[PDB]
Parts: sequence; C-alpha cells; structure tokens
Amino acid sequence: DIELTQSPAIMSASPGEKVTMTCSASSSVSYMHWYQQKSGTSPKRWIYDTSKLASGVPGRFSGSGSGNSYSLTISSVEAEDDATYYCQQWSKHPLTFGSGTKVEIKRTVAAPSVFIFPPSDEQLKSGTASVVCLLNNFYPREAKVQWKVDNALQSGNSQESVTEQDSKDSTYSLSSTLTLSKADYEKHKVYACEVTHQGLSSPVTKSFNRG
Amino acid sequence: QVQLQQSGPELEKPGASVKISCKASGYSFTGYTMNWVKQSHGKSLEWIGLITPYNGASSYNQKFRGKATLTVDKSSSTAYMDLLSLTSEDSAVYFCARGGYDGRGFDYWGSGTPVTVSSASTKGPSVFPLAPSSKSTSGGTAALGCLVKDYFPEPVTVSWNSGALTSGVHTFPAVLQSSGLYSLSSVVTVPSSSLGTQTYICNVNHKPSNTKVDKKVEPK
Repeated sequence: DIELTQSPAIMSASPGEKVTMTCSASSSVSYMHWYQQKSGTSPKRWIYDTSKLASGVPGRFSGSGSGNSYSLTISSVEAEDDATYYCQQWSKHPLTFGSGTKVEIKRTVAAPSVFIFPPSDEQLKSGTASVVCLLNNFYPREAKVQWKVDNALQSGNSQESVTEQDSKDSTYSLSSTLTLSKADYEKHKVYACEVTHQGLSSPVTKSFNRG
Repeated sequence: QVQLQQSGPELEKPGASVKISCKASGYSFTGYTMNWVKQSHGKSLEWIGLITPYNGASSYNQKFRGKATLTVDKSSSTAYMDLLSLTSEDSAVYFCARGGYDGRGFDYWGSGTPVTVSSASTKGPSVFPLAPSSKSTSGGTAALGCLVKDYFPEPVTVSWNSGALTSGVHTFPAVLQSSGLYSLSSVVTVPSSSLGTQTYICNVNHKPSNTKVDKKVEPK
C-alpha cells in the first residue's frame, strides 16, 4: 500500500501567518486530494487533483506538489481554519489516506473563568456524588486543577475532559469531575477546586460548603 | 442539494454482524460511485471499498474483503455495507462518500455511523442538573448545565432548548469511567438576569438505547 506521511503532525499558527503542511508518499503519486475535518463532523473535500478548490473553500487555501511530495498551504490563517487536514491518493489500489495534520490557532493568553457545581440531591439519593469544576474560555490548552476536600488534597478520584478549540474565539474549556460515594461526600464540609494556568499569577479557588 | 443520510449508531456483540445504510438524495444515484471509509479513534481514515450502483459491482481494499460486503438498492437510492464477524477492532465510525468516474475525490460525505462492538449491554444515561448558583456566577454571567452520567455505548448528543440555544454552549467529549460506562457534561453560560425568567432545558439523545431525556435546569 502507498503510505502517506503528513508533517507536521500538529501545527499552531497565528491568524495572518502563511503555513504549509506536507504529505510525503512512499512511492510516486499524482493529483493528491485533501479533506478538512472538524471535531465531531464528517470530512469535507477541500482540495482535489492537487490544486483544485472544492466549492466554498476560501481562496487562501492552495495545493501543489509533484513526484512523491504534495503540500497544502494556507496563505493567511484565520481562526476558522482549525481542523485536521488529511491527504489521500488514488494512484494505486488500495486508496489510502495520510495520518493527518492538526492545525491549532494561536491567540493571546486568556486565563480561565472558574465555576463549581455541587452534586444534585437527586444523584446523591442513588449513592454517588459528582462535583464538577468548570474552566471556561482559556488559552493555551494546558491547565491544572487540584481538588481539596476539607483542605485534603484529592488524588485518583477525578477525571477531566477538554473541548476542541472554539472556531470563533480560539479558546478551550475544561471540566474536572470529582466522584465520591454519598457516604464519603456527606462526611466532609468544604469542597474546593484550585486552578492554575500560565495566565494566572496565583491560583484561583472556587469552593462551597455542603449545605 | 446532495445529501447522504446514514443509519444511526449501533452496538453489536463480538461475532455478530451489522448492516448499515446510506440513503442518497438530491442527485442521480447511478451517475456516481459510492465509497465507504472507516475512521478509528477519531483519527485514522481507511478506505474500505466502493460500489458502482449502476451494476452493483464492487472493488475492495483487500484488508476488508470478507469483513465488508457492499450492495445497493437502486429503488430507494440506498447503499448498504454489511460488516461480518465483528471484533473490538471493528469499533469505529463508518462513512459513506460519493465519488465520481472523473477523479474528483470524495465530493460529499455522509454523517457517519458509529459502531461499537462489545459484549456489554446498552444503557441509557442518567441526567442530573448542574444548577446555576452564586458559585457559578461572575459579573452578570451565570453557568449551568447537565451531567450525563453512566451510559453505554457512545455517542450521546446534547442540545439546549431544542436547538434554540447555541451561543455559549460547551458539550465536553465523554470520558470512559472505571465502570466501563461513559459520562459527559454540557454547560452553557447565560446572563444572570435571565435565570428567573428564561427556561433552560437540556435535550439528551442516546440512540443506541432508544432513549431521549429532557431535563429542566433551575437555580438552587
């Protein structure tokens, strides 16, 4: 099979920057195609036959190449360009796709807004307590959440999830969920999530007293 | 306009089979090819094979011969793929995509059909409020949400107020819990002043368990 290696695997670009990603094939091909896929959506044909744009694809995109080496360029990146881009060859059977280049958009640093949610009484009834900390609209993606219960640092009992980059403001959001038994939850008073981030000069703590 | 409507998410036991469909509309079915593509772990794309609807002939990636069987029903302009002898490695999202006889690539793709292969049974989610409070308020903005807990398999979709509320919504990717079940949350930021007057309902769809849940989320 023709193997298609895409580079870089991940790219981060400021709006207005020219960037180029590459698809290198294990043997010669022609008329490479490219697809854009945003998180949670189906791929869309983006460039085909090496350099032709699909309907509705902005003119800042272009494609070129020859031999075993093909490229996709964005002449001036926009926030809406964040996506994974895949190349695809149809020179030999079977058709194969590249490994993808993921494009992230840079923006100015933004510290998270932090919110906390106690478990609902309804969930408690059933024997489990989920406490949720929300970090909203921050950049860059890296952040740190610590849970403290009556000032005791928690480990092993939380899980985090992070959204993909927002196509409009280029920020991320993150949720951290602390899971406890009812019986354990009703043992303690103060529940706190402590958040740090590149853009915070000291930790932000949101907390509540059960009751 | 060209539309490719695929069938919904599936759960199947190892060893079983599943037939998925792609209903094509807005164009002449037999003038184009129909391709099928597997996407694993939301990343790698593999071409399974194609069928030329005019005569039902098909061509396969040898890796998928005998795993996949392609057919069409020209009456209803529908393409089908049967996946046989399912194993965990077959858990993925499967796309149909229109191709041409003129080197146009895949110009339109279907919505995708998630298939999960597991011996575990389906389970619909419990939905709990993430209620707005003074501890989820900041400078006239309040956050609220719903916690969608303990369902299987993926996926769940969430909307707010039947799709009329979209600005400021964040629905998080699910996490797999130690129990083998998924959970996610969906949150939205809204003006604090609206809390007394505006109704907020999260609408949670879990097709694999044939369940939909609406949950009204209120202060306190």
